[PDB]
Amino acid sequence: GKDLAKMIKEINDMSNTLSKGSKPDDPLTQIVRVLNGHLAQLQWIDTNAAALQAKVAAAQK
Amino acid sequence: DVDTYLSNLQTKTTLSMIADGLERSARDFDAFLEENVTLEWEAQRKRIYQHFG
Amino acid sequence: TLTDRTYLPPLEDCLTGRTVILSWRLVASALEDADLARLTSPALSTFLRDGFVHELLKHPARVFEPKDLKQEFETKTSSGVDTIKKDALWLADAVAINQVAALRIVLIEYQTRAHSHLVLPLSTQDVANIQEAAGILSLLNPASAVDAETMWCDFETEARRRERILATYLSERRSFTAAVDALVTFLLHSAPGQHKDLDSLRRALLKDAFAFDEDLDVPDRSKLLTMAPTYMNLVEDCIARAQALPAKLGESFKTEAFELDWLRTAITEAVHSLSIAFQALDLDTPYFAPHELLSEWFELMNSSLFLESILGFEVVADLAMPARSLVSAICLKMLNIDRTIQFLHDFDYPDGEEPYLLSSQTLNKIHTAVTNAVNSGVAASLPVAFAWSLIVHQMHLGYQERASPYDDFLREQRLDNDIAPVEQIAMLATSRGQVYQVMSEMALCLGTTHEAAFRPAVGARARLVFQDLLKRAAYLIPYQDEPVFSLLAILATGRQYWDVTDALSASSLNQVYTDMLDDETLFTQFTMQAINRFPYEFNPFSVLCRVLAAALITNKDKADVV
Amino acid sequence: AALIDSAACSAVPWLGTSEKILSRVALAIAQAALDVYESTTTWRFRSELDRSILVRDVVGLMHKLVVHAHTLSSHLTSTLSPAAAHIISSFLTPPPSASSLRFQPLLGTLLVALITPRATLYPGQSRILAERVTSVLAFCTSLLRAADFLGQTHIPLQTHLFQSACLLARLPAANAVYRAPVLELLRALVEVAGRAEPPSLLGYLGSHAARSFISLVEGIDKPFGRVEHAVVTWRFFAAVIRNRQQWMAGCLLTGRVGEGSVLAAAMERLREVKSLDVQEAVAVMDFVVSAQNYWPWTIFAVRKEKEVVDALRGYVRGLKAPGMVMKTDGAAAAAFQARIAAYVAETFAMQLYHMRQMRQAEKFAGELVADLDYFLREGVMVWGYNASLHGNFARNFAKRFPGVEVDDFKRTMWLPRELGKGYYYALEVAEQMLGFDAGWGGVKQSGFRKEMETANLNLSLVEAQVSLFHAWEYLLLELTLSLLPKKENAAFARQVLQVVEQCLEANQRSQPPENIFVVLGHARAGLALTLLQRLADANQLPRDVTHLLALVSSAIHAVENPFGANDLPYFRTLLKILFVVLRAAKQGVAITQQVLTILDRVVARCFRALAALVHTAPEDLALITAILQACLSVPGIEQCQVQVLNIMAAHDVFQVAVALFS
Amino acid sequence: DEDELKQKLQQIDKTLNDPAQGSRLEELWSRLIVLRGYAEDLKDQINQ
Repeated sequence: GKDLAKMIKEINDMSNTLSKGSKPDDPLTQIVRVLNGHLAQLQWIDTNAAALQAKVAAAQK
Repeated sequence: DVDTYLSNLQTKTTLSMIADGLERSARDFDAFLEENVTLEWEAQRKRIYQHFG
Repeated sequence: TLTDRTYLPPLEDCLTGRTVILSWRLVASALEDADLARLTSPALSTFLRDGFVHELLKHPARVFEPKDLKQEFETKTSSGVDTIKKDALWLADAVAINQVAALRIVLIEYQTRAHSHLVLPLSTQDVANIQEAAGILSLLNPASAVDAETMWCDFETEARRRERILATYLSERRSFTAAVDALVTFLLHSAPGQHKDLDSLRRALLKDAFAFDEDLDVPDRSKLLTMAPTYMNLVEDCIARAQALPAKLGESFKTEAFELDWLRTAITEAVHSLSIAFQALDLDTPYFAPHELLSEWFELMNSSLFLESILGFEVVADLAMPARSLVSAICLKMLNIDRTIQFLHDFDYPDGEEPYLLSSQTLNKIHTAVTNAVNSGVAASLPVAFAWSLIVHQMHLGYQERASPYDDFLREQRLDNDIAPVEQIAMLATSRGQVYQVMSEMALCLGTTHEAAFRPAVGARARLVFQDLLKRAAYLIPYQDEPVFSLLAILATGRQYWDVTDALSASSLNQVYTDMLDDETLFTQFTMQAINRFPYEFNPFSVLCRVLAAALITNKDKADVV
Repeated sequence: AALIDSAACSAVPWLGTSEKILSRVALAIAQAALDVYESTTTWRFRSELDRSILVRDVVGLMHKLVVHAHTLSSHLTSTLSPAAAHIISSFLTPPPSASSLRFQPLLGTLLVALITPRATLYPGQSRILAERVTSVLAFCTSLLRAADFLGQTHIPLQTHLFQSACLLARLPAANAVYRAPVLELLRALVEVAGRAEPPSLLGYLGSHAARSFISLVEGIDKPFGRVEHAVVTWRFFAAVIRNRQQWMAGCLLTGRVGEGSVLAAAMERLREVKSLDVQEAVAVMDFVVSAQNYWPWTIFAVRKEKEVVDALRGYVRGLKAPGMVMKTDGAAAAAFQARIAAYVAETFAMQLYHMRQMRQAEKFAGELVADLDYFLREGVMVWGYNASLHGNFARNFAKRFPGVEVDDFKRTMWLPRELGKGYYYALEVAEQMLGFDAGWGGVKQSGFRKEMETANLNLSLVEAQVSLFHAWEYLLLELTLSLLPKKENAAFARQVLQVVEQCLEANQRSQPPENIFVVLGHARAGLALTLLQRLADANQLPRDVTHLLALVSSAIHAVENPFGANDLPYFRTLLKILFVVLRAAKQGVAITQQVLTILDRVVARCFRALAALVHTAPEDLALITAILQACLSVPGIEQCQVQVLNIMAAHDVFQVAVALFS
Repeated sequence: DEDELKQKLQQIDKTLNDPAQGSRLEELWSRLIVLRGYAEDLKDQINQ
């Protein structure tokens, strides 16, 4: 897990530095990150909501 | 510097990225020709403007 | 002005890896395979061209003789060094070797930890993969197999580390012996048509170590002939260590595996010493060796029972058979049955060296040693005993015609009036062709075929003593099928059809063969009789033609004999 | 085995034979050998030496059969083709029921080798076992190469070869002789794993075992320092790094930066290339490039941290590298030096690209541009092909050997072509195939052998020149962007113009063959195209087109006019080149007479051909229109309008233009 | 119930101790380093 985390971190570093590397304190990577967060959370919402929706079909007996 | 370099690095052969210079040149040449032919049309019109007087 | 810089480079290089010390294993491998690149490499070239290595290989006893080099050890270990120094001190305290040799062995083991770890039993996953591949072939040991974690945690322990250090010490001893043996072989019996670099290196090593210059009409063999006692004396310490392990060594390490490894190492060292002695002896074939050395050697063999006490075990047969064969070979060499009979019948002084024939004490010692060996019931003494019996049979008749020093011997042990003991010994040796069978087995283990225990040249030069014994013994015992099959198994060795090549080698290697067509005794008795007994006795003539056609391919002077 | 060896000599005593008879006998022999190889895994021999010799013999026979089939692609290797084909179909895609019966012998051999005790006696058995192991390794390598060839997507033998490498990782520990063959095998397995993520090799080797193997192999033949085992270990390292192996690559490069890693010794060898054998230098540079292109962040970092030792040696090598080294002492070293220079240029270009990405390539590029002398001498110019001696050798071989041709000895690309005397012609086989009759040996080391060796050396030199061409192309392409400011303009423009002139001259001079090397058409035109593009963007040209355009005109005249043929890229790049050239000329009289040839003979002919074909075309017509527009702008035309009215009216282009407009 | 425990343990342990599964990571790392070097180079080139 630790090594995998290290890997992911490095991948993030390479992607972020490659896409932009003359202003790492910029608002773009900011929007990217926050927006990714929102994507993930939205996915969570969608999936779990779908699960609950599925759970209702059981009561439809 | 090395931190950002490793963060923004991509797992791929290096000789392929430098090759992209060829593509970029092929895509710049078009605009360069368009600038040639526009500065040429311009020049022509200018010489006509100096012919009429 | 002979330092150990090239021999023992600074510890900083060995640790950092900038210069891997040329351990004796690599030198032995390069000398055995006769590789051109490795032998001509700068590192090994400088290592061999150094006078320090020459003095060491000319005096192996000094390489392990107990000395007090505390000052040198402290100066080398000063300017992971603590563990290295501790292991070196422990090894120097356990074994009688000097501290410098212990430190060198520890450094070599440190550099060779990868091999020592890879030669260990495999892990469980490896056994599982092998079983999956297999779907006979049961050379594994899954009952004791363990995972890699527990294999590595046990590898870094102290007891296992010391055991590996001792194993590496024994392996390095064997490698040094084999390397010096192969070096002497290549320097004395160098093959022709070799690369210019090899010839130049050989000439340089010779001129630097033994002053043996080929452009001199008479090279200096003194420094090469003085290599026989140097190893005949070390064989004493070898057998002493074989019959008794180090006392200072901890009892926990003295296990069955360690005892077997020590015995095998001692046997290998003794075999290599015997081979080096045989080479240094055959270097000067016609002249006799100093009797002062043969006396001590025969006393040594008498005491040790021809190494049968250490070779008596049944777990060293693979190493005992070749050991016994080489002991018999060196005994027959120092005996010089051919030259001995020539002197007894010619009475002319050779002038090369004084023989043991002028010393009655040496004769008495040899006789009592042969008697003890025959009474002990050992097969290794069959050819040596038979030979000695023949010599006594010629001395008896020499005394009958004169009825001078040998007379003292002949009258000391009551061997003048009666000739019963030697005759009974010869009868027992010839009964059931046991002597011939053991000689054939020795030749097989001392031949050129792939079944031989030594290199092709080693066996080619070792068969000379047996061929001479058969030469001088052929006119005594009549022509018979057993001696013929013996000579056939000797000269041919049982090689295959594809073991014949046109590779030109040194004339020395072809000597053992050409002698069949050089000496009249081996020409009018074996070759002529073999030709006459054809096709009636087909195998002898056939095998003779086969070996002759296989050996005289490049010899244009005798290419049309077959 | 002897029968197969004798049949291999199909260039000849033989009264009473025929191709069909030999083919059938070879097929039967192959079937019998395969049956013996499958049945040997059940017999019980009195000793192991007998089975070892049997396995050695059968493996050597199969290896000699396999190599002989793919070593060449001509009819000479047709007698044993049904046999080699059979053995390959039976050792690459066997049935699933008898798949393990053919693999268990190799596994048992490897087991017996990895658990045989070390002994100083019995050298015969030792050498026999060593030869058996080397034969098994060579056979594995041959099977891997055969599977890589012919387009095999699913190799069932790879699953067993992985578990065999599991043992081959420890096998060298018993004997150092196995260090090179084993590595070769591994290299071939990795190559088959590339053109086919692959099965993780760390799962089969193991952490401890893999680290031990790495610590054993990292030192390249340190106690002796030979060239053969060095090139072998450098090709092995390059192949292991080029593939998707990542754990092993990391453990081999880092060493657990690098303090005891392969690179720590590769730098020690690079800092002495002035005296090191050129043969090993090529392999070292190949390893460096393989570690850079796939793992740049480490190699380039370590080289920058230690550039004080590498840049100086590179500059020394560049300054004292003559161009024409054939005439001086040395004929085969020319190709080696060219390959070394090409690799050095490639590494310099890669590190300059990395620095530019890091914005630290100004000073390094400014210091390196002063070392391009060897490039200006023997770079884009590929005229060192010397087709004269090649044609003479071809004629002499066709006159003495009517049946066998010189092209019949072309390699089938089964093994990576060596940059030596066997780059194209298979000398290792020719030595035993043509040495039966008088003429190959020759007096005083003459005859066809020396000429074939010289031809192979020339081909290797041409390949090294092409590699240097690509490297210098990339280097100059990036430098043109790097050296945008107004400084060192003089030398820069001189070098660019010299490169363009050399390219345009080589485009006219004798061309190399298309079957041996790649077609140069459109390969070296875009180079000068982008060079002139960027130089015009910088506007730093000496308006010296009075002589530069002559070569372009000669090329356009002697190109066979493939306006609409398959060679469309070549025509388009030539048109763009002449466009940029005439534009540079416009920026600058004796020019009008030299540029009216394109307005009279080139533009009109191409326009008429396009109008006739169109009855692809759009872009070509637009390019021709732009060419004419930019060509009518030269100052020398505003006065010769009288003289050009007739040439422009003679072709009646307006009629076809209005027709196409309809 | 020990059998079931060591059964599960053996299953997961067997699943983990595989050549391929263990190899994939190692292959991946180098496979990443390739892109690392390539990207860093292409980045330094277009570092203007």
